[PDB]
Amino acid sequence: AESHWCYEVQAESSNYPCLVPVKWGGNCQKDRQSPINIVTTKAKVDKKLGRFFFSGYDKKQTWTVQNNGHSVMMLLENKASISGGGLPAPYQAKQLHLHWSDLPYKGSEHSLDGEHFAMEMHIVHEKEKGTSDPEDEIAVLAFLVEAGTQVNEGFQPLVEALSNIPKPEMSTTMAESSLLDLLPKEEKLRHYFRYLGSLTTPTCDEKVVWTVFREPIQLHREQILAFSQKLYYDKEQTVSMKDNVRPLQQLGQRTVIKS
Ligand SMILES: CC1(C)O[C@@H]2[C@@H](CO[C@@]3(COS(N)(=O)=O)OC(C)(C)O[C@@H]23)O1
Ligand SMILES: [Zn+2]
Repeated sequence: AESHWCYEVQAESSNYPCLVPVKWGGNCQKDRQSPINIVTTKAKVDKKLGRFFFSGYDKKQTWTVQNNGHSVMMLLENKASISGGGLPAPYQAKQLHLHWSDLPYKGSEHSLDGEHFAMEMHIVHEKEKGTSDPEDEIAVLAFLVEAGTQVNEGFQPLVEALSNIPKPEMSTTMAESSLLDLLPKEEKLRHYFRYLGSLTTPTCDEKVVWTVFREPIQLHREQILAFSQKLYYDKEQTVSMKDNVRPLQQLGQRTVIKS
């Protein structure tokens, strides 16, 4: 590759050359990529997709959050884990990060019936393997964020932290908060979509079991705008961080299922 990967917005907003998504190397040009559009009525119900069990999601922690130049990322350090959800094993939580724009009708990586949401939050987990790498080594939990006028109090520790990490490779410590503070009510997480795909940044490894929850997180417009207002892609602060979103990939021969 002849330069570092970037999102489209970065190449459009700066004169410094970088590799846009359609030009990404690694496995990014293979045929089981993510994100995708999900046609909700065409996803077949699979009875074996039961409720998720969250561990360590309720416990208050002071999380480390950092700007890695592509997004903001909470380091979960195996301090939380998941099971159920039609998953073959329990999975350990590694990180939480987001993708967003500054318009209410875009910012999500996945789309539901052709609608993008204002943001998409990803909680990345790793498989507890046995003896006997796989297509489902990583489980990413995806939550869509809808913009409105409801102040989401649970997001406030994260939103306030953002001022402190404007430039890449900066780290800060969030005020006391839980993962559940960031999510819809647990009982509303029974309905989700499931498919097999890839990581959405290079090298786009095809090792992800995806879950996209039907229920949106409600965040105030100004809490969403805090992300593009407070963060930058570069140490020079010439390009505000937003549209950190990979364009949609074809489902191809794959199947999307739902609980
Ligand atoms: C903050 C951001 C965007 O997310 C981090 C890191 C590199 O890319 C990721 C993307 O994970 S994803 N979007 O497929 O859930 O892939 C890994 C390596 C799992 O870490 C993710 O930058
Ligand atoms: Zn992501």
